[PDB]
Amino acid sequence: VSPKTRTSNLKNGLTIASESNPLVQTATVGVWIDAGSRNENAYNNGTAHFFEHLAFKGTDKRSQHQLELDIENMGGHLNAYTSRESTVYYAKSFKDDVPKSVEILADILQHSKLAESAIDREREVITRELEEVNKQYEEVVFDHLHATAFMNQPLGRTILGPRENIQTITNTELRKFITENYTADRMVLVGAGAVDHDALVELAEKYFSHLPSSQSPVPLGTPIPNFVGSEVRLRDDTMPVAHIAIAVEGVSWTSEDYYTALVAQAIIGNYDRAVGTSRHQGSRLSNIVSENNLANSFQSFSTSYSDTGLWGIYLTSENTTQIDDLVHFTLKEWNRLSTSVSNLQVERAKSQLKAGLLLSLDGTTYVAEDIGRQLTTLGRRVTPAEVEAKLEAVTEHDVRAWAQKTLYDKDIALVGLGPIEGLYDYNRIRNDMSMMRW
Amino acid sequence: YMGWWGHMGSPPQKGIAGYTISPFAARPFAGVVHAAIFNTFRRTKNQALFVILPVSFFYYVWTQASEKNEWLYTKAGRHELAKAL
Repeated sequence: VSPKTRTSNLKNGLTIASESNPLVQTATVGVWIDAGSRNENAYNNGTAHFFEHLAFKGTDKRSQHQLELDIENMGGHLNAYTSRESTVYYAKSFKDDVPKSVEILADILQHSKLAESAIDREREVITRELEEVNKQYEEVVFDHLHATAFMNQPLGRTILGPRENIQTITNTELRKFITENYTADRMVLVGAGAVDHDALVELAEKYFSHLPSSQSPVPLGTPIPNFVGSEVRLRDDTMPVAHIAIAVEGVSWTSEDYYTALVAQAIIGNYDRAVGTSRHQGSRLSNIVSENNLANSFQSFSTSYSDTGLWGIYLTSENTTQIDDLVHFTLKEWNRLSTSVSNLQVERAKSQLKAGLLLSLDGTTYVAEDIGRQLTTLGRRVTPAEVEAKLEAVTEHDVRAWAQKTLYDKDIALVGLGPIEGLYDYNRIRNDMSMMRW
Repeated sequence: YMGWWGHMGSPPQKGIAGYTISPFAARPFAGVVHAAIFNTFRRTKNQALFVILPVSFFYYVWTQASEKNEWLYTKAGRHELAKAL
């Protein structure tokens, strides 16, 4: 039984949340913000990601070089990432270097220069990033997947933004973005590892007390997405591996079906020919795929947002003449979540998940990421006892009912990249979303 | 000259992104009235000569032949029939 997550607020409405571990000697402190690319419009799309670059380009006190030196002298590192709904800025350090790291984070968030010279310099760096994501096939597939599933909607936009915006982003719009979005009621200061909660609250009172509050404070993790059944094909005969994602509209963080969708996802599970144990997994799809050499890997996913989600599978295969079989067998395993699953699969998946949700948190950065994610999506850290109860409440009837309303005979978003000549047209893929025998 | 799915015999394809939407998401009869009137008119206008010229020529030939044949077998056409046979 893990130590209790302590939570305090400041007057502005900044949440401080901590989980101490007296067995480690490092600490991860950082700021989780309930804001990301989705908060941009079409004209300033790319701003949030642009700011992330400039946050490390110098503040009103420390220059770019001084910033570098200060962190080098601390001994640990700083890291940041911007997603569609969430931005994170954290610092991993030694136990007693925590006050330094909180001070640096407070500086780069509140007091960043955003100097025209630096805007202009990064504008090329970010332009080069547009032509090099092209290599990260999983990311290419998932970005096209969001773009098509949420066609012409904010969740459909990329994080980098269009080339056009990169050339026209000004310090004015950068400043406007972080003034509107980086408000105290949207921010959580998180500490995990060798942190004292009371010490962290004091550091918050010292550095984050002059943060603006938003005019209308909504609760943390407050949001209408209209999913489009659709396909993007990026055929490239020169690539040896096909990458395919298939998804349906999934569940939000606060859906009542959140755990049901996780259990369903665990019934299909993951597979990777490179891992020794994968040929012995219990999942039916795993057995079909491994026996017939249909794929190098597959990974089931259930991505959530504040008001929607995507539930589906990502496949990679070199078997270019049997892509049809791979997709066919995958979707017939999904059909069985509607028609055939019983207590046998459901209780097996529950067993696997009860551990999986706890195992994931195996270092201070993972713990901080868990506290930060849960605080910015649900408004609270959910105790493992509550999570164990919600998983236990999932029955086979719940899984069947969920799959019959979410998967069965529903539109999919489909992205294929690589040698995908063998991937059939939309109708034949979508026809596998039901079974004529049932 | 044709293979099968996965090895159809296409030259290598690269650089084309294809997009489409679900049959359930689309209006199947979108733009039907415009198509039925303007598209059909364009397509028909551009092929009209290739039908009109041969049809009208062979119909004229037939009409002349059938009218002559009819006239040859009347009283008035007796003499011309006698020569024709």
